[PDB]
Amino acid sequence: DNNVVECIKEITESSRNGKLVFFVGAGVSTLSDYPQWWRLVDKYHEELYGSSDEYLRIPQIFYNVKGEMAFDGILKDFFQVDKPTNPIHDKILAMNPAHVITTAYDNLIDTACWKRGKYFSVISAEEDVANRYLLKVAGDFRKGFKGENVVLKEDDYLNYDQNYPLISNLMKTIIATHTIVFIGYGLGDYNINMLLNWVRKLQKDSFHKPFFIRTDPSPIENETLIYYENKGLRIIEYDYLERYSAVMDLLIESQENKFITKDDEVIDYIYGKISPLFALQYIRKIDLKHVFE
Amino acid sequence: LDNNVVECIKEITESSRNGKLVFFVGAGVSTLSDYPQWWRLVDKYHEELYGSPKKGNYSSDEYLRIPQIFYNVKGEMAFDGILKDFFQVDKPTNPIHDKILAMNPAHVITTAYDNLIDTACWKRGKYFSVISAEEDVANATSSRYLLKVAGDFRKGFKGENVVLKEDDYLNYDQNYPLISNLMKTIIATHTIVFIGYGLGDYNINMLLNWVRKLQKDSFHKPFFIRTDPSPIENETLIYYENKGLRIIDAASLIDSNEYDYLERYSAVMDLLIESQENKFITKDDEVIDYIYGKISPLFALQYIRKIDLKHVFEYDYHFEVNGTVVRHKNKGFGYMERFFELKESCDERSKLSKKQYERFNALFNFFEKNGVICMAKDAGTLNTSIEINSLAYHGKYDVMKKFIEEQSVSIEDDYKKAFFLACLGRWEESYDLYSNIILNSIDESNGCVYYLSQINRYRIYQSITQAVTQFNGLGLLTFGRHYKPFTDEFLARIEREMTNFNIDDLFNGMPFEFQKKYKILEFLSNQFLYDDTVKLFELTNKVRSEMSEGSYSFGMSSDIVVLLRLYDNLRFLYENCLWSVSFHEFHQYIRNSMSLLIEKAEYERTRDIDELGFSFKSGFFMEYYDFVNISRHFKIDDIKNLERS
Amino acid sequence: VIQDTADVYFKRKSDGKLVFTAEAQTASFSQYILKSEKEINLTVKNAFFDLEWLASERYEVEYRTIAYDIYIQFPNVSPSGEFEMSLEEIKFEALADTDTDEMAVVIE
Amino acid sequence: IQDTADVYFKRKSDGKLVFTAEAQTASFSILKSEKEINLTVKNAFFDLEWLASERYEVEYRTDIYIQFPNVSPSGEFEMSLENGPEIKFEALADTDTDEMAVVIE
Repeated sequence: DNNVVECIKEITESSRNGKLVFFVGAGVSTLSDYPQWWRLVDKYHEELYGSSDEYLRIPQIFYNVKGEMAFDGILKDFFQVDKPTNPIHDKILAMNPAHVITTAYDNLIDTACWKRGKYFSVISAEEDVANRYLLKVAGDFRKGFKGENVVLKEDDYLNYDQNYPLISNLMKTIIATHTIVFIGYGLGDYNINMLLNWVRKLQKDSFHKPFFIRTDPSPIENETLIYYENKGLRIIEYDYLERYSAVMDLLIESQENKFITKDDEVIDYIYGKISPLFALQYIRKIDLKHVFE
Repeated sequence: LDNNVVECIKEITESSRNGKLVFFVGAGVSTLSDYPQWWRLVDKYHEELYGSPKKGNYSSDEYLRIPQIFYNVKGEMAFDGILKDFFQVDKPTNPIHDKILAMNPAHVITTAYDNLIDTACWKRGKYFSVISAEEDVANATSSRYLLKVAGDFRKGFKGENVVLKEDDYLNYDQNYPLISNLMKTIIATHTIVFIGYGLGDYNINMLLNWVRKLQKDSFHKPFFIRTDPSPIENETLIYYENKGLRIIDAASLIDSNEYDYLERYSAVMDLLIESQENKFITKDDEVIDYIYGKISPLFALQYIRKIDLKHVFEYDYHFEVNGTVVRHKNKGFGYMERFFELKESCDERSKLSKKQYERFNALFNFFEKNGVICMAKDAGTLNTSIEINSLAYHGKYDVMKKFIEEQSVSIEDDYKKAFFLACLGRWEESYDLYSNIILNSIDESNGCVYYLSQINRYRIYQSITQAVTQFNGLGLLTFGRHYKPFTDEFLARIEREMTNFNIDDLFNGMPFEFQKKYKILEFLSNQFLYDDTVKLFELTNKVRSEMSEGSYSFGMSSDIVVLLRLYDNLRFLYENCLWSVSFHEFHQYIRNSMSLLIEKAEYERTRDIDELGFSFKSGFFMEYYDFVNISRHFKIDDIKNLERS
Repeated sequence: VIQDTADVYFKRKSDGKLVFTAEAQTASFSQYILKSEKEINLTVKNAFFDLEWLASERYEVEYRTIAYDIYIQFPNVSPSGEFEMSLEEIKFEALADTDTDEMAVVIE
Repeated sequence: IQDTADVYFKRKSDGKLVFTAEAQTASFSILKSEKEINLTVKNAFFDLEWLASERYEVEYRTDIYIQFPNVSPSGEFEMSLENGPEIKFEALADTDTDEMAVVIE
């Protein structure tokens, strides 16, 4: 797919120019193995008795009836596990991400980033921007295992404008100012793409069509393709690790020698290489070592 | 002078050397540049509309009433005609733009229709991405942004490029959303310093109250320099503090006329330009607390060269290898001289807090540990002192085996054991220990050990790689066997682990405050000993030049400089446990230095004696340290040439 | 007259098998029963090793150039190994047998 | 018996000191004898009230005194890009009063 090739070109150039930001969803946590939220949804379904509306309303009744202490206890036993990292994190860091946006409440990506030498700044609460940015748009359990520290109900999404104004504002700033690649997005954050639709109404032609890695096991249908044309997302199931590594090997490796086969094209390639040196009047032989890597 | 203004200056200077400061410029710099003003354009609109400018009675209503009347009555083509007539002239800029840009803003946000600031940005040398329209954010190349609220005339002289009408401000929410989002992001993230207005940009002031009502005291209080020559109503100043504004009056510094505000526009900013921390430090307890806060985070090391010390103190003093101090760029208070004056008198040592007094004694122990002895004028004779505490230096191999086998508790002791394990051939095991040291020191509140472990990990990766490539080739010819002591598992693991791993990013890799406290450690960041080999080479030229004829190196002589630089570099590399002592170029450095010292000894013992030599011995004596330096870093042919010479 | 760019073939006394091929850059000759010691040293670049040979020991050196057909043979040699390491060349020395102490063969 | 010496450079039209410094390096070289001495000397401070040809004289002290009344300064041009002070002067020799070795022990 030539769309994938042009995605690789733009993302590599954005990495070399600092214009690349990777969006993280939740499936990368499954790539290094983690407890899954819908199992806790089914736990609440069994516990409360004795739809997407129900996905937060059943926790809302659970907070209203069973109380906050049951939420604290059942979040403690579900979010105290420890796991290692996956090489998908290492390939993301090999693609050198400027910022990290995610909703998954595990900081294993932070430990993987500190396995690399670079430093990111954790931004979860409101006071974090006052002091490379790790944007936890859903928060995490750094301060405590409290329900208010993260998002748990519909009313969190209702009050998200006043609860986290600066997080969403600088999130939109990063969305505008950099090329965005959406990995791990399981097509659940419909408010995010609705805000993207509003930004698409703001932007029109300057909207860059940022690329969303779908990788649903079915091939993309015609109505779905027209939908992603409406939504401006170029498109990139138990073998998600293999398919993501297969795409990102072609992304990272980025061989010029793949386009070096015929004698005619490489003449134009070298002419593109020594294009600006016609302006200067003399060069050195050792400086040619800095041309061709 | 007011001390709150002093700490405001301190806050913006630390933001400036952090690089997180952004200047907002209003419309005052157009008045300084003799640009055509807006109110006389309103007067022009008033005379064309009403058929007379009359008295005018130009008020805040008439600022936002008259061009609306111009638009609906006289159409839009006469607007373009007046805009061509009045905003076509050009003029060179002021020094004010240069001293605004001299504080190195990350981004610059403006509200003036001209383009003098962009021309000054090109004059400064750097490039800033000009963001004047909503389409400009898409092709935003540089990370340094020129943000533009009022637009400019680069898109022609149409009405859509400009924004002056009130309904444009009404539609401004949908007209420039992303510009507003950029503005809110910059004022949230960076410290913003306000200039160029007369407290009348009330829509922007309501935006300031909007971020105030959205962030409270977590929002940093922005700074504005009041350029009105009258005395400031202090109740309104406190009200602006209640609004969350830190205003500094120009008239508080100096006041004359009203048109001299341009000079005032220089003067306070001139006070910003030469603003030095040691300028305001006027008492001795402030001196010892300042040098504690400037030095005492460097307690974690073992040995540091004296020539590195000039990186700490902004090259205000020269710290030479003998241990003396020379004033070089220190233009404020003589705080190092006052420090040694405090060291002179025990009575002055009593006139201090005893916490500060034991801090003074701890820093005294540090300076005697690094051998800093007085200024050049204060000191007289000096002694060459040699001390190495390294176990690997003296070759206590079995003692190193026992210490490796001993109990490992401290991560600093773990780093020392990893250096021993690298020095005792357990290279993959030492790499594993380095990786576990990094994993333990993920959040251990000192990145110094992290920096050293990363550097040694990269060097031992390259050492293992070059060793396995030399094992692949002629080692088979030498031994009659491939004899490979390694397997590809950790080779592939370190290959993927060191993929795209540069070295110069590592100094950028640490946080901002680590850079601001440990810029002295930049030496470790691929050109090891490059400048030191340059200094060795030029001193080699000087030594052979004075060797070629009769000379009398009075007092300090270059062999002392060579010997002290050698022993200083050797002690700093060995004592802090850096693996790079194994490498070949350092051996070449030791070879050149020791050969020059030996040749100096031969020329001293063999030279003729004239009357001044009779009017004025000092033969070189070899030491056990010299025997170690001979044995570690030489090759048989070179010492055969030393026999020949 | 000699173009002074010779080429070296490095062989082994067993089978006459070629070990590698290179070109030399530095060579150093230095010093009743008259006793005189002479020493030879050779330095070549990164050679062309033979993968066929990948599938102590005595080796020999031949050293060929043109003078206008001048060939040099050293029958007994040792490639002394020097392990080094750095950031970001093969040296030989002679061997003189105790049976017939001969070192240099010249074919003109 | 010590080694470190202070140098004093003055002008013999008023006997007034021009600058003082520390010694760094000497340079030596009916028949005729050809010897020439040139001196290099490190950083110094000049005379402030001097700011308001001639002959010049140099004194060395370390008591041991080495003086000579026939010197001329040679300030060679330098061009350093790092930046962040050297004084070079040579001896002179007239005809009738050729005398350059004043010593006090």
